[PDB]
Amino acid sequence: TYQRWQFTLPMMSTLYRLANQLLTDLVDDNYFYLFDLKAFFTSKALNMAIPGGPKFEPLVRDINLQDEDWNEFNDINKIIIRQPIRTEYKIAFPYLYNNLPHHVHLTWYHTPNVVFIKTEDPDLPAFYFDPLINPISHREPLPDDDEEFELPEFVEPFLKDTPLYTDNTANGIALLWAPRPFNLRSGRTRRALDIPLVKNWYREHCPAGQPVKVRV
Amino acid sequence: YLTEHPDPNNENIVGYNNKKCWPRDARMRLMKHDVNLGRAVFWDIKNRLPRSVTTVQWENSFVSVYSKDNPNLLFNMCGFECRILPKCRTSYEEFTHKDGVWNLQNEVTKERTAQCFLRVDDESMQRFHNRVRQILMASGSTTFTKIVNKWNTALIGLMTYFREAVVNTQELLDLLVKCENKIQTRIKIGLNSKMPSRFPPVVFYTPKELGGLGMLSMGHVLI
Amino acid sequence: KDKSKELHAIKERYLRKFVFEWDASEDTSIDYNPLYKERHQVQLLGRGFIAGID
Amino acid sequence: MEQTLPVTVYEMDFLADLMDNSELIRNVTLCGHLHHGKTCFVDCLIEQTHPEIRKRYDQDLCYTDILFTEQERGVGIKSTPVTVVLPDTKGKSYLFNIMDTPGHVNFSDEVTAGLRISDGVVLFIDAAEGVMLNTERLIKHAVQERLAVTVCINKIDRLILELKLPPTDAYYKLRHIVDEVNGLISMYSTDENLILSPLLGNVCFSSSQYSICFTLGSFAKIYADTFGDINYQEFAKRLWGDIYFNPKTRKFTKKAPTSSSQRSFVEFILEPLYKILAQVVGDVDTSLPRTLDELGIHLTKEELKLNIRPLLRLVCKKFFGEFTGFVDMCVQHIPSPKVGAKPKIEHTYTGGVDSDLGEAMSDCDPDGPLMCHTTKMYSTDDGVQFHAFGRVLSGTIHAGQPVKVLGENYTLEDEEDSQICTVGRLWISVARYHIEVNRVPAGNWVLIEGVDQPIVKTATITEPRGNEEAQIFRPLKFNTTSVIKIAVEPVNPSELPKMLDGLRKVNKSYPSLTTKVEESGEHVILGTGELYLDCVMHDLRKMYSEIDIKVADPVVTFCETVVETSSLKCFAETPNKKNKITMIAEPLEKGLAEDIENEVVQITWNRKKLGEFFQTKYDWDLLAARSIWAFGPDATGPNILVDDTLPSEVDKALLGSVKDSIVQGFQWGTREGPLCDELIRNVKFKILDAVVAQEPLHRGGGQIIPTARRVVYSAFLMATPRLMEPYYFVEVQAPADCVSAVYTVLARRRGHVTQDAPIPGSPLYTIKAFIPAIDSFGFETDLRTHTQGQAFSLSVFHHWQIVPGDPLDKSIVIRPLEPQPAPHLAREFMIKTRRRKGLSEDVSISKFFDDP
Amino acid sequence: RRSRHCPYLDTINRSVLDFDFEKLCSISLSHINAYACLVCGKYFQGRGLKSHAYIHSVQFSHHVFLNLHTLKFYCLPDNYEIIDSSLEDITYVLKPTFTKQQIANLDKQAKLSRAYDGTTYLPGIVGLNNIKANDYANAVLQALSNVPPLRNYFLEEDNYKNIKRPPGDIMFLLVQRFGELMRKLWNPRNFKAHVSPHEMLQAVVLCSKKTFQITKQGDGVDFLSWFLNALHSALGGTKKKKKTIVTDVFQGSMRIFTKKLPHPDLPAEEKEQLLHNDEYQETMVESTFMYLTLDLPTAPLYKDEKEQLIIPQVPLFNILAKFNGITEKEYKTYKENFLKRFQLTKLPPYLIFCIKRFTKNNFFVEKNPTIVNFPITNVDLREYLSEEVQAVHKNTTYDLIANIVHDGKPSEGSYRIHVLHHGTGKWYELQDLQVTDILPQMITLSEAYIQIWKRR
Ligand SMILES: Nc1nc2c(ncn2[C@@H]2O[C@H](COP(=O)(O)OP(=O)(O)OP(=O)(O)O)[C@@H](O)[C@H]2O)c(=O)[nH]1
Ligand SMILES: [Mg+2]
Ligand SMILES: [Zn+2]
Repeated sequence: TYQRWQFTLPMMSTLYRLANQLLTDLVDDNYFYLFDLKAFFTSKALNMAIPGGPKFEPLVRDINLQDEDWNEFNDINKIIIRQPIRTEYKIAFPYLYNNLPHHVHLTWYHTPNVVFIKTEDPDLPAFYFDPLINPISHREPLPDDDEEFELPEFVEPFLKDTPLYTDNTANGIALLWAPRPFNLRSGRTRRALDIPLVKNWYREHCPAGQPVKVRV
Repeated sequence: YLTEHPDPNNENIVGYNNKKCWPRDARMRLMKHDVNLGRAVFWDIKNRLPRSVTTVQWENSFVSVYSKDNPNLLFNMCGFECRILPKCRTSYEEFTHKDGVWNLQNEVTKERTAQCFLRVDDESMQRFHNRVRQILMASGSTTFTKIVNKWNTALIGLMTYFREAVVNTQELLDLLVKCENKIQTRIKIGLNSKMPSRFPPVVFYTPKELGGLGMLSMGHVLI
Repeated sequence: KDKSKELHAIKERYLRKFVFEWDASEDTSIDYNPLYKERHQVQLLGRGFIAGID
Repeated sequence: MEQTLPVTVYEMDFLADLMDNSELIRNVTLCGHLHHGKTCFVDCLIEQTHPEIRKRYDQDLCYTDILFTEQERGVGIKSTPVTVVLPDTKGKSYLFNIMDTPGHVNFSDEVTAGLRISDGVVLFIDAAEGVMLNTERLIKHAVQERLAVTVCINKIDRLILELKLPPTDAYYKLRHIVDEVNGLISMYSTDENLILSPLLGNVCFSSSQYSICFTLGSFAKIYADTFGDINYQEFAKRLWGDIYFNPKTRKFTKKAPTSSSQRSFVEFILEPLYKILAQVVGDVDTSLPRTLDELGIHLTKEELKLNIRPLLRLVCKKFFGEFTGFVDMCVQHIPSPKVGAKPKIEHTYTGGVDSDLGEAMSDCDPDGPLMCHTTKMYSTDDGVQFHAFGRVLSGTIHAGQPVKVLGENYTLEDEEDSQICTVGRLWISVARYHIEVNRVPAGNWVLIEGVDQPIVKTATITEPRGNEEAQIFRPLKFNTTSVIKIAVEPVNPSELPKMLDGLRKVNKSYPSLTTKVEESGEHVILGTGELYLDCVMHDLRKMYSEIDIKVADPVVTFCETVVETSSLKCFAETPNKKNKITMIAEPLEKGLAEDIENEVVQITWNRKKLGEFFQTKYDWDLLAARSIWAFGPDATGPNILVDDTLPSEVDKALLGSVKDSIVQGFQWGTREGPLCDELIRNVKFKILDAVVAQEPLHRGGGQIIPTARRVVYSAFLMATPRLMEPYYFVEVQAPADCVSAVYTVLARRRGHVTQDAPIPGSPLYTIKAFIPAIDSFGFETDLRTHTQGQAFSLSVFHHWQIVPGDPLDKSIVIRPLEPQPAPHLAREFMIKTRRRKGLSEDVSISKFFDDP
Repeated sequence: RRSRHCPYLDTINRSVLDFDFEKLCSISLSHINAYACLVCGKYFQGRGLKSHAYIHSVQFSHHVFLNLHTLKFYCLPDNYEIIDSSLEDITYVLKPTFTKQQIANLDKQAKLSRAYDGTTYLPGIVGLNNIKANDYANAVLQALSNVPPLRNYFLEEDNYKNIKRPPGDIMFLLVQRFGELMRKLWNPRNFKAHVSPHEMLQAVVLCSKKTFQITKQGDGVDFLSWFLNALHSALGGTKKKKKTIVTDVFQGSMRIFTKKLPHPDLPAEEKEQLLHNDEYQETMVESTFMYLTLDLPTAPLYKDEKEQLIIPQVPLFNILAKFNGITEKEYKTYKENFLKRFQLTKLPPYLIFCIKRFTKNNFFVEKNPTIVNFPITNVDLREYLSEEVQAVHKNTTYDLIANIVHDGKPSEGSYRIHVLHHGTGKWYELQDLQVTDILPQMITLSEAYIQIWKRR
């Protein structure tokens, strides 16, 4: 029936390497700040366009700012202007910068930066102080040596014999952060139609210095 | 007024009529004191006349306040829309000669003290547009000369009544050109069922006694 | 021109044919802030690369 | 009780039994930086004690962050209490009242509210990021609030699966984090008895996501369980800290044999952990069965079929078991609180420990007067009625028992800020469900229904017909100052009452929120920052008041100061034309305002010590040093009031008679201020002369107070006035590359970068800078969107600074909608805030003078 | 000790004091310790150093405040109670109280009262302010006033103060604010001849959940029914206490005889056979009604010679012919038709007729302009009862005491109310803030919409 599968980690690593040319090598969703479905929903609801985002017809009949009739509240003579309130500020904080935010979605806040040191040389030890890491600039109730505490003979570290790392340790650690479906080791079978190859490509920020037609 | 009609929610601003034709900074600005004063004055006036003999209704009235907050005094009279702005207050600027502005100057010392800006009431605009619509609809099986005579009469009436206000009003000029183009299109449709291109203006604008329709123009037609 | 455009933005905020090509007039991302014009493309520690590009 | 509850390993009957014995309780507050694992740690504890509840594989359950806004945003917004019965490594059971606090620097009011009723602090530190802004501030706050602090180094798996540092370097990183914490504690606390080190038991190591938690003691216990002939206590005493193991003699030494042996910690704790994680995530199909056979872990085929992350969680859970190290730490290094009651009463209670009630409460016995203290107010889902969450410091709360609720303004003389209420029901609040009870003894946290009406922020509950000499607990002292300010209005004025009700409810909910109505009928709200205000508006618009609200653009609150003594000595006379006063104003010395604000001085001090301090430190002559009268708007304000009037010219007895009136006028004037009606900061007001009328009905009351305020205003105006701005302290955490981008963004907004350093052992950098609060708006989103999300920043109020311009200048011309250049920012701000408040267009230095 | 000798006591001006609204501090919005400044009539938080009241006193020189919850006066900044008996008027206007003798003699009062300003009036006949759209609610509230039993019950706060209510009950705001409004209306020593229903209407909108707003007028009959049911349920304390004041005063009982017509489009044989089925036979579903819903015959569609006025008319007894055992109303639900007979069984002391004036036709709503011809001072309902109950019922003559009338189009509707003032016998016509005297013989000449009749 070709319904479900369960691969091995070397297989997954080889397949990931082969598919490399179709994947953006992103480890976090911080890239998509104010560029995710929730931000787009909020922009559509508020009838505004993120610089690189889509643009729809007004969801609700837009309020004309030339209709309001200079109350005490909207008296322009009390405002203090330092920086223009761009659309991004309102999209980020919908309830503080907008009047009548309806059907507006709250956008996920920061997610802690993932600091994963991709390995470029496969000959190095799995656990290695890569030059990218900032150095640790070196510089206590200890009992005396003359003390008599003595461990029994049988006792020793739990896995002394087991090697610290093997030839497929860095590969597994990389697979931990590979994008879906390359972070799995089992699953179901999809349809060739149901697999889109460039959705991640057009969900990203457009590369700089592109023509207007491709931007649109 | 507030003792008679207490207002805890500051709701006296919800239904206030304002002259939407002017820009925001030219309209009346709704301050608490000014809004309350206008409502109080209207209430005091409406108290005098009994309900039986006749009634004064707020929805169809308009009360405008000039004070330390509002520098413009607005009103509508005889189909005009006049706005008076003092020279001392919120002018701070030199003035050239615009067509729709009257230079109200003190009569004893002969000093420019205020300026009155004029416009044509939106009601008058709508009445003229409906007059043109009636001319077109009732045109039916009538004659080109009669259509042009109706247009000339309407335009002369409007232009001789609202002399400077028409120039001051930027919407009435567009309305005039639209109606004139509609009339010309009616004549052309009567001439033939297929729209031409670059139709000559001589037929329309030539005097009647010389064989033309003697049409009166109010736009910028380039021969 | 940038300062005038910023002031314009502030003032504006406060006060049949079968076409297969989208018009350039539909384009967004035409900003005046340099921080949004040049946006410091991500360097993935110099070891990650964008998909597709050579 | 008898209500329905989820299945638990322990039993509610045993929990009720435990609450009576106040020796097996522990009031703990989980605090730390943003996104450092506190909520997931608490959830794993809940999972341990409640087998039915579980955290999803792909998604992480919280069991805090219950709110809809919390769930959507991903950031904790409100502190959450939990009550669990956790077992100790020895097998004994204790009761833990754990208040999990939010991390964002904007919600520190929640942390302060938790600390007020907590007795111990557990500080969560990420293993990769290390010490951060909020951790520093929280260490300061805890050591100042006099709590016992312990540390949990969380996310230790980032050193293995993300940085993949070698074991020795991971050990060095952990040691460095411990050193930073110890340095901060020593800085902020004079006493040196409080030293943090895993050898003592003050530090635990946790990876909450993969359910790992251990102390040297617990890991030595695992070793002893495997081989039963070792004292895990001695083993743990020897593991950490430069102790090299020697296997030929089977002994531990401070001297390294072979010059290559790893420390005992790296050998025994860290290295096998590296091995387990690497085997699970790299060789799940080749050698993991053998490794599990060695460890003794046996798991089903369906279990080992899982993906790598759930499989890691499962294997680590099977290997380690329960979070016994956390319980060991808390039990060993936190008061009882029978032991910890005495410092609590000493610091919080306003009546003093020496008081008879002070002793009766320090005893902390269930049989005694009722002295409950409520600091939190939690709203029901329907948003109609609030329940008061607090602690019981004496006696026993009973359901249906009438009580006397005292608010903050209550004093033993003005006994009108109290009210008699009737408590409806009691709850022992587990995070997501409340176990209803019928009584609660001293030394426990309690939810109370029916006492919400007469209290706004904080209150104390006692019993009527007893405790006549009862005084309130001190109101919360907050870690920051709420500065950002917004104005609010309903869209349809016919719905104003709904908006007012919502304003009252949000004022109750948010501890440090300040709602007020200005002279011009403008409803203003003060908040800490952008996210704080956004959450407040969301709650006000959706939860409490179901109407639509217009919000003005954010603005800040300024202060008023002087930069040089008054040009001339000014005076005023009472309407009676007697009782003349004459004052001068000048600026204080550097740092004196900071001392007053931070309580280095106390007007309550005996005049001897007060004069001694003022003479010795700030070079003040003793004559003036013993002439202090008041300390600004509050008892601790940044302005001082002295009197230089020599006794030869005036009668000291008469001046003492009118002292109270003059001081009240001075405090009111300082609170309001002449320039824009805002606080006056860093000013010294010296009474140079005073001619007082003889008769009490000629002086006092409505005669002196307005005159005193007018004289204060005149002196301030005569002295060269200036405005003072608030300045936020920003701390960005950006990659090593985006530092230049951060520099650009900050430079665009009058920012100033104090420093930029790397994070040792991590590939990231921290950039510390200062930014004007008014310009700070949108700064974080600007930075994130320009950097593509790789740069993140948190900002907190730091200090006040003088605005560049000169406020009282009428030459300047301000356009309505243009960003003014620097030199007249002061004038712009002054005039526009005057318009906002609704005062006159401007102020003349002779406005309050009597001559004109 | 300085009390009784306050030098500032003259500065008070009763002309500004307006105690008709919410009692919250004007600067903090808190309800706790609220003091009204008697010089300018603004609320502040109360007393003590540094409080808003104290600061306002020293700032403005307004040296006299009243504690809104304890009804005690105080002079500020130097705090001390003020004990003077000439101030009792302010306290009484702030919180009226009626003793048993006063309630008993309330009706037999023929002498006008005089407000603080030179405005004469009578208790109960007092205008109700009209915020944007209130006429219907004002009419219903005015009609519910002038009902001795309900009014006599709601004038005494202790009657309903101690009845239990659940924790989150927001329906008791209705009862307590209704009591407040009734006391304010029947206050005989007011400062103005009119009162503001703002608080009661705010509570009404809050409880009705934005139905019956104050910026849009609804149906008077719908509001009346909902309000009566709401009061009944609220007074029902933690249960449906079968007998509340509302049920005692207004609720009556009728016996409803439903006879399901066999079918319209059936043959005669089947139709008469279906009679034996007993599904189409008379039943008895005796139930209770708060108000009878009389129904008008449709307009004649053509004018006639007699009564030359185009305006049609009907006799009240012709309308009341329904609810006798003889007449049959023709109910028509989808797919089925009922011949419904009715038979009154218990007549309430205060009987409410609601004439179904408005009716929705195929394209819009229409207001049937028929005028019912009824007498005022006598109508004998004895004949509309069963002889089984005529013996039980001794008094059955009814007199009209209140009549709510709707004028204008279904869109631009307006409400007025003719009320009989007991003590005297005069009929007063009240619109929102206008009180006039109307001749008894002119009442029947209007389009009656709601009537309240008294059994005597
Ligand atoms: N790698 C790793 N990530 C973790 C660990 N524990 C928590 N996290 C992640 O850290 C983020 C913060 O989660 P929480 O613990 O719920 O946040 P918090 O501690 O309540 O902090 P606040 O949001 O300020 O309340 C989540 O995205 C978790 O997935 C851990 O042990 N290891
Ligand atoms: Mg949390
Ligand atoms: Zn006052």
